[PDB]
Amino acid sequence: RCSDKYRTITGRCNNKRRPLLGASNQALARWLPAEYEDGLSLPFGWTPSRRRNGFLLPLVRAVSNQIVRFPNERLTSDRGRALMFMQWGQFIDHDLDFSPESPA
Amino acid sequence: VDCERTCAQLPPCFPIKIPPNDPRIKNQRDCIPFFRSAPSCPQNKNRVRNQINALTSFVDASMVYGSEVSLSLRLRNRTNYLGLLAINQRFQDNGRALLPFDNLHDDPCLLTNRSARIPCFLAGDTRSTETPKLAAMHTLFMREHNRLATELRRLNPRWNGDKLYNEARKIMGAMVQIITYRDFLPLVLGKARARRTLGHYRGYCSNVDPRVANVFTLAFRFGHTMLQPFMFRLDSQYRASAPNSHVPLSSAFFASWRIVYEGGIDPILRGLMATPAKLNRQDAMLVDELRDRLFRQVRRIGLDLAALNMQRSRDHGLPGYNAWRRFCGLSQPRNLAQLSRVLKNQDLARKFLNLYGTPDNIDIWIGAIAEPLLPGARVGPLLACLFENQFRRARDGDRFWWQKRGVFTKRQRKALSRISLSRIICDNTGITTVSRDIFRANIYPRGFVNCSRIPRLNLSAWRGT
Ligand code: HEB
Ligand SMILES: *[C@@H]1O[C@H](CO)[C@@H](O[C@@H]2O[C@H](CO)[C@@H](O)[C@H](O)[C@H]2NC(C)=O)[C@H](O)[C@H]1NC(C)=O
Ligand SMILES: *[C@@H]1O[C@H](CO)[C@@H](O)[C@H](O)[C@H]1NC(C)=O
Ligand SMILES: [Ca+2]
Ligand SMILES: [Cl-]
Ligand SMILES: [Cl-]
Repeated sequence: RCSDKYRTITGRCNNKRRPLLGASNQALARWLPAEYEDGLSLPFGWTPSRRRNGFLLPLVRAVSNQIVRFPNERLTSDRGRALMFMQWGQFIDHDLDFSPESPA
Repeated sequence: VDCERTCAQLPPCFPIKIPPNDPRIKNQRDCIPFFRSAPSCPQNKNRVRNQINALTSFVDASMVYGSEVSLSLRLRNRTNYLGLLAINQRFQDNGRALLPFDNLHDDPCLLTNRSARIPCFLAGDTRSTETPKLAAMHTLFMREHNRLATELRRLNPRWNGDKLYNEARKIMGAMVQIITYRDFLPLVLGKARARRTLGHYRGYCSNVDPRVANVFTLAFRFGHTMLQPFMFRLDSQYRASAPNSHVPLSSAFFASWRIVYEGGIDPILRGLMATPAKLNRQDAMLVDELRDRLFRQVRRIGLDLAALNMQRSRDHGLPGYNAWRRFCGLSQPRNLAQLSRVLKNQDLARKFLNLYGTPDNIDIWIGAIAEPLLPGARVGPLLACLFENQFRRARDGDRFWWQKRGVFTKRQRKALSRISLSRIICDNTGITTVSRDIFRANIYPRGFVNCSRIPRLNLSAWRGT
């Protein structure tokens, strides 16, 4: 019987008919089907010559260098939000999700 | 193999390679290390790979309490029946509690200041000391739990330790939900937009799937664009008077020693209230403290958070930018002219197409944070759609949502509606002047008031319940 007074620690029993829904240690939900280079598990970018939609993929570090990188003169503070706004966002992200890494 | 010690593409690694024109990494055979996310249920091999969410998808303060039972008990003070969370036994912050220390193999906090020998803090989530700003939030909320259990004991002297902990935990989960939905989400999405897309709470729906989606774990990294290059620390008069008031983030990651030996959490909380966030701009997306020097004091090379985010969506098998636009009922730009209108920026669209060839291939985090911001929001339309989808699910699919009839009494909901993050700071720190509208940029003394002006949480509605 799921409790009607307190949450479990793991989130199990929040949904009574599907008790693991929203519980910890389960697969992340998918809103669209997964897309892998081999249709199963190899990421796009795994094989340099394997195209995605007919085009070769750029190195993620080249995208970072060419689009994300900027010089100090362009740094702009947000007149409408405090760093506390950013910090609540990181803190609530840590209430919602964490994907563990594969160990060495 | 250890992905930190080889650039080979051997399991479980997916190394980030270096381009020939790199402005920082001039060893062409180096790499930014990268471990693939662990697969869910690894027994089945012919199935499509999925990644795990180690935390509860509900907004339930699981970052304070833990999402595993054994950890949740490890975080409790087991020496008495006061229903408290365990505190540091070696250090205190001006007489106030600090988090306990974790016991990690290869603790990264020890590497940030070898002579200080201060390990990472222990909290409900494994990332609590990723910055001292985040550790300060964790410390503040651990104190609020103990304050609640202490006040609940005064009102209910016969409640046992488990009831004190359970009731304080239930109040804390509600406070995190209120701060998130009432204060934070309207400022991420725009106030009218949040009302229109999230709507008013209509009750619990047992057919809603509340799980966090794989794409949300990438899209909600939009926050990386709001970091300034420094951790800001301010004195009791909100002045950057100390000689190390602006610490570059690359000397603050995992630096628990800065909380222990450089003034506790009040200077950090004051810095967060009184310093504006960085604005996400298309020509100024991510500071180099994160794009080039991420975790440099604890890893063999400074990482690049933007490169990690883009490699991570590939790792997680996520569809590209146009598939997510389509999911959101947004247009799918196919060429330069269309991408230029979607991004309201021809030069940025040209750079994307030079790198990717087609907008179908743009990795979700970079395409989503590149969209122009909607009025009153800090997201473009794609991130607004994805976040509205996740936060609507977390609320409507949660059987313990704070407004659901029977979770709290009517008097308790009325008392909870007065809470604020500013009040939590007033109640658990030595700070007596705080910003009222805490998430807005407030240039001290504008928008700052004495704590006596901030509403309190009246716990009378918990007497005899
Ligand atoms: C160091 C660091 C900071 C602060 C200096 C930070 C900040 C945020 C904010 C403000 C977020 C949202 C409003 C946010 C969300 C998420 N992050 Fe980020 N973040 C920092 C560092 C990291 C690192 C490192 C990662 C992992 C990168 C990789 O893929 O290897 C990272 C991830 C995330 C996630 C994903 C959590 C998960 O489900 O695994 C979110 C939601 N951050 N961060
Ligand atoms: C368990 O709770 C007790 C009561 O709050 C904590 O006791 C305090 O301990 C510190 C030293 O760690 C003393 O300076 C205080 O005076 C103590 N307070 C009281 C009222 O006795 C105790 O530290 C907690 N234990 C753990 C492991 O968290
Ligand atoms: C390391 O911490 C000690 C305090 O234990 C401090 O005196 C010293 O200056 C710190 N080192 C650096 C490089 O800040
Ligand atoms: Ca949670
Ligand atoms: Cl997904
Ligand atoms: Cl920087």
